[PDB]
Amino acid sequence: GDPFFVADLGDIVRKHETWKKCLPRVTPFYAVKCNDDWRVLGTLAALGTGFDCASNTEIQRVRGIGVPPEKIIYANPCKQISHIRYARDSGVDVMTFDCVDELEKVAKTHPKAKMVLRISTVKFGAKVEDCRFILEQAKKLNIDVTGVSFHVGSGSTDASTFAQAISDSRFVFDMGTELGFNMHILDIGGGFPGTRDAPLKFEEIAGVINNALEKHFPPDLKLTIVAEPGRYYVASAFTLAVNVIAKAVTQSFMYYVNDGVYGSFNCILYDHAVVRPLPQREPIPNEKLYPSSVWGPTCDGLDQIVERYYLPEMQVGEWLLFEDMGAYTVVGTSSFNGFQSPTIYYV
Amino acid sequence: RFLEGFNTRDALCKKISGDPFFVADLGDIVRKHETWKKCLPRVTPFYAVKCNDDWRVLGTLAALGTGFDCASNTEIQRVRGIGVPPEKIIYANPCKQISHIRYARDSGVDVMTFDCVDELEKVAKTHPKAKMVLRISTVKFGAKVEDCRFILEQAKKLNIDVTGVSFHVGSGSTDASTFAQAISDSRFVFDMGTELGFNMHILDIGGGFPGTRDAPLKFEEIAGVINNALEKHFPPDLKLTIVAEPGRYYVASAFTLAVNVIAKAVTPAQSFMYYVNDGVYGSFNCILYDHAVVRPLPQREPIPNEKLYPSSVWGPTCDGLDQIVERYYLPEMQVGEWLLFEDMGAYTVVGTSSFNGFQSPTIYYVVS
Ligand code: PXP
Ligand code: PXP
Repeated sequence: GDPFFVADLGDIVRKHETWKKCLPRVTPFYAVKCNDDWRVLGTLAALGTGFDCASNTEIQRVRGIGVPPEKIIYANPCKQISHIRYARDSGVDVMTFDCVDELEKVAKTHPKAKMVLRISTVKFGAKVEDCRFILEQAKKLNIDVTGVSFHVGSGSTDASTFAQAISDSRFVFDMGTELGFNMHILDIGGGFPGTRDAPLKFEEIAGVINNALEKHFPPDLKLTIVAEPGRYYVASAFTLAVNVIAKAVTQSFMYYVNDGVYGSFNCILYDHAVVRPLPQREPIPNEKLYPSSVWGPTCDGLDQIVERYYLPEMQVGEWLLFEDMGAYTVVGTSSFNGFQSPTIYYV
Repeated sequence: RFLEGFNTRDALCKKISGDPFFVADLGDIVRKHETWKKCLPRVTPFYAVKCNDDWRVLGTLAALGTGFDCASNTEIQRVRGIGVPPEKIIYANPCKQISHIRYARDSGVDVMTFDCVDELEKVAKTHPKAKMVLRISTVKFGAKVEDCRFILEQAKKLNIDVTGVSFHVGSGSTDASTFAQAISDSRFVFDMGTELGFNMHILDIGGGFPGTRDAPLKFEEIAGVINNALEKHFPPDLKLTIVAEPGRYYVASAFTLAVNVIAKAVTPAQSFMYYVNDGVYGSFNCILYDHAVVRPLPQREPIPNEKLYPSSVWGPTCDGLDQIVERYYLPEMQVGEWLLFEDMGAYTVVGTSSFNGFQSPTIYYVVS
């Protein structure tokens, strides 16, 4: 009675149809770090997306499935020197950076790279006020700076963050052109919601992006607008089924399932994730709900998935389901306590 | 995969000539065991493999004569695979998947733990001749002492062979008095078992013993309080065996992580940001899961009167949460140089993922 994922790949197809409708000017480069499953990456490749890779291993994974290097962006601003050499031999030329020290590595290791200055919206992002000096030094290093990127992140309450980021990008775009650079790529990053229970919808985020785009980056055959969505594509696609392996009573209950914070639910710690346990059995009308906690299978007392969510009395052998579990779930798991990661089945 | 050199800090400098790597002083583990036999001579250590399940670590411990606390089928197969008999294994997971109990049974492992009646209903159907150890509370695990009578009554009805009591204080103890109260409580439950007809002969005092120098509550003080409590409540007797489940005690100071500075960024107050090729998705997952605080230490020789700047250390990953140190005073470093993190053997190599396609570091071994 092991745990398992059900990934509906048709959900990915619908997400992309909605992307083309809402953001027709923006070519999506899927952030593979989000979910690097083969059937996910094949479905996206077939739908025609690019791919945002952050390491030599992710480049190897997408190149292995026949994706050409021009559909890959190496969007890690701080790259190990060996990793840059590897990308250069795979034909991947587009890479990000956010400081001059990164350009010193690139001038030694991959001088013909098309470099995209990532700006801040504190780990990553060159402050706008440092950007002039960065680009001046790039000219001294003979770097082909070809664009600007930013990343708003998933924690956007107000869509106005996208608008200001795009306005700031235009200011850096114009600086680049003033210094003789071939500025032709805007990369608007990720952070787009992938779930139906999101407060800031995708549809209004897109409206704010498109109005800012028409203002600051009016249509032009020279300009290519690009993005780096991760969770948007895969979040609602995966559903996790977990077996209740133990039970305890105190009214309240305590359920232990065979997957937790070391496995698929590492999203709780690493990705600010909140989840909702759903009984897989048909709900009987008017059955009472008690306040209940759910726990992973490890020793650790930190291995808790839910604190007090109102569930009906369950039994050992029954299953709980977690919807919206495809983003940053099958990628951050470990083999702690010796427990195995759930097998993925596809619809 | 072994390495030249007297001590740990010598062996690091030899190999450097740029993936991250561990250097594991297996002789540190030997000195931890010697200290254990001296400070807790009545207590047989069953090492908690979940802490560091490395092959060489397990083999070193088995040869020193320790048992092994296993929490799953995978960990049991791993210790049985290196020539450890089923008697030297305790299956100290109180909430076990039915299929995992079935696996322990067929492997010879009979001692398991439990903290409630539902767990016994499982054991009756699947492993009815298991020697069961009632884990008591010191909110995740542990039967409250007030529930223990009712639990052992139900255990009589299920014909369970209850043979002992266990507890777990945990590493977050500022006062050794938790151990003395747990041992008294353990005696109370021990007497209830004997009263109800059970053959109570095992006391299991859990883990939580410090494995580092910079721990405030010292090992020697903890062991002192435990032995006073044991002499009081569990006086020496040939039928009684006392057992513990140390994890971090044995391996915490045995591992040293060597990481490479793969990037830098300056801010002219003058601060530096270092990016290294290991982070919170790899070896420093201990920061999120284990409340770990780490000190970065340049491997290069410290030149006299050299300037120190406030510095952050970040992982290689592509997440704003992947930060190893927020603010620590280090000399100006350069891309290509190395940073060392001592005391990195406990809950590091076991909680790792390959997020962003970054590989976990290789382990190399020094044998003092
Ligand atoms: C990760 O934060 C990340 C992404 C993907 O973010 P979403 O999964 O919220 O869409 C995209 N680009 C960069 C640079 C990231 O770090
Ligand atoms: C894990 O917390 C655990 C141990 C090992 O603890 P230490 O590494 O702090 O010594 C021992 N017993 C149990 C039941 C644990 O859950």
